[PDB]
Amino acid sequence: ADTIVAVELDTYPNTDIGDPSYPHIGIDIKSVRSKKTAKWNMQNGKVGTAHIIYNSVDKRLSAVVSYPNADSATVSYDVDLDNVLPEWVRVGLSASTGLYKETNTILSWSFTSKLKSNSTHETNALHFMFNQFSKDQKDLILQGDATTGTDGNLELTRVSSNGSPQGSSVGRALFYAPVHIWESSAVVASFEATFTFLIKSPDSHPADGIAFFISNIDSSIPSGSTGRLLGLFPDAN
Amino acid sequence: ADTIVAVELDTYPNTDIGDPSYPHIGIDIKSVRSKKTAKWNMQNGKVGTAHIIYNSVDKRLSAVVSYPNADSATVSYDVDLDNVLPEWVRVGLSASTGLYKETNTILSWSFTSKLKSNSTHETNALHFMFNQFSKDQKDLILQGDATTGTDGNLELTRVSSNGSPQGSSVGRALFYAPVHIWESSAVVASFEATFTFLIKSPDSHPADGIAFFISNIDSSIPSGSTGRLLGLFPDAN
Ligand SMILES: O=C(NCCO[C@H]1O[C@H](CO)[C@@H](O)[C@H](O)[C@@H]1O)c1ccc(-c2cc(-c3ccc(C(=O)NCCO[C@H]4O[C@H](CO)[C@@H](O)[C@H](O)[C@@H]4O)cc3)cc(-c3ccc(C(=O)NCCO[C@H]4O[C@H](CO)[C@@H](O)[C@H](O)[C@@H]4O)cc3)c2)cc1
Ligand SMILES: [Ca+2]
Ligand SMILES: [Ca+2]
Ligand SMILES: [Mn+2]
Ligand SMILES: [Mn+2]
Repeated sequence: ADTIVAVELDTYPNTDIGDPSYPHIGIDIKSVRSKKTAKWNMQNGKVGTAHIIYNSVDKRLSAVVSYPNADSATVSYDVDLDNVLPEWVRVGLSASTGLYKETNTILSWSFTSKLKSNSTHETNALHFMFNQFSKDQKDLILQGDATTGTDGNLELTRVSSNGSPQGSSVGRALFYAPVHIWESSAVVASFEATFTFLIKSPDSHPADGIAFFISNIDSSIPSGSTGRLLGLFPDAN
Repeated sequence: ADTIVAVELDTYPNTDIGDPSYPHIGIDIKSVRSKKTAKWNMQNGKVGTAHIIYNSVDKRLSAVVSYPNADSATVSYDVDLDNVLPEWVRVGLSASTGLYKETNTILSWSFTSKLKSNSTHETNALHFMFNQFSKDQKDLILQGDATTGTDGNLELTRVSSNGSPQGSSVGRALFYAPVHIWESSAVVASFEATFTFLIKSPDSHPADGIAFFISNIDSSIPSGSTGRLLGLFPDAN
């Protein structure tokens, strides 16, 4: 299977696979069963912001999710991503729906990776910023149901023309270029990701969520990963 | 055939296809016969810097090549790149040798592209920076004789184990991700590229040069484009 590290915005509690009994943000290392979670006071139909940060000095992956004029949710986990990920990865967003559904709409996405060396004292860097997605976005790999260019947005899961989200949907968008995420001859390796999202459930019973993830370059949507597995994992182990 | 826009650092005077008598920097729009040139006091075996700039406000492509403690060479040409290039491109470096030869060593390369909309009043951007090239650089496409890893450098043309450049060589390195170089909904499109290079000829007779180029995404080395064609053009038209 793929190797996945992900930050989940999990809108539906699957208590049979370790979810707490409330919408939560979580850090996922090679399993949908989050190594750490925090309660998330998710706001139906309002624009949210997710910030993800990692640096190789602290070896700590953290995420903050916020809405205007509300308290943040934050979650952190100590992990050395050198022991978890391959040296080269792709970065992406994933979302899914099941019996229950929501818009998984991305309004903007930015990413920065840096390797600062000293032996050869100069830095390698990648930065991308999408504030507008177009109909034929050739620096994105769209998988499953993901589409671009509807009001300049990335729709990770299927939405009908009148704006109704579909059930049993899964879709992902990966940046085209592979990312050099760690190198054992750097003194500082770091990345940050920001996205703004609009999650709207008409039934106000939302599912299943959005994740930022980092994978092996050749990662694809695993068979049967709709619903609780967020288009990231083949099973619930 | 490919669509090419390029800034050439042309070390060899091919006076039959309109080169001047001396090493020159040139702006190439769909032909090796530069639309504009400037004299370049090229220094055998010293590290140089090239800076390339364009914005859609001035519609002016400019370049400056410099060494420590020396007068720059600069060249500009008015051109509307949205009348020349496709919307989506790749960016790269190219070099060649012919009967005469030189090391075509790249020590660093950075690129920034930005599209500023009025729709969102918000911006799409790509930035990469390589200060070190690794043996397996998965965010580069290498074509022809180009290799990475030797002392952390990119060698666009063939060099022997002791640093002797081979003749009749051609090689290119393209950034993996397509770039969105223009869009008619943007109010400003701009790019900049910077690279440092070490061009060394033991015979003290250098050829043929190095170019920064922008092409169609599926561009490859034209057949027979060693020597004066700099790996960019199928002919001297
Ligand atoms: O326009 C000029 N102007 C003057 C000189 O240029 C300078 O001058 C000033 C000071 O010097 C300075 O102020 C300026 O900077 C200025 O630019 C000019 C025009 C042409 C040439 C030139 C011509 C030729 C050439 C050779 C042979 C023919 C030929 O015989 N054609 C066939 C016959 O055609 C005619 O007759 C038939 C039959 O009747 C008819 O059908 C036809 O229609 C015709 O009428 C034509 C022209 C050649 C050169 C030249 C060639 C080669 C080199 C050179 O250095 N080669 C090295 C080897 O190349 C390989 O290695 C290189 C290095 O690695 C690579 O780059 C290559 O790719 C190869 O691999 C140099 C010059 C010039 C000159 C000036
Ligand atoms: Ca869940
Ligand atoms: Ca030439
Ligand atoms: Mn969960
Ligand atoms: Mn020239």
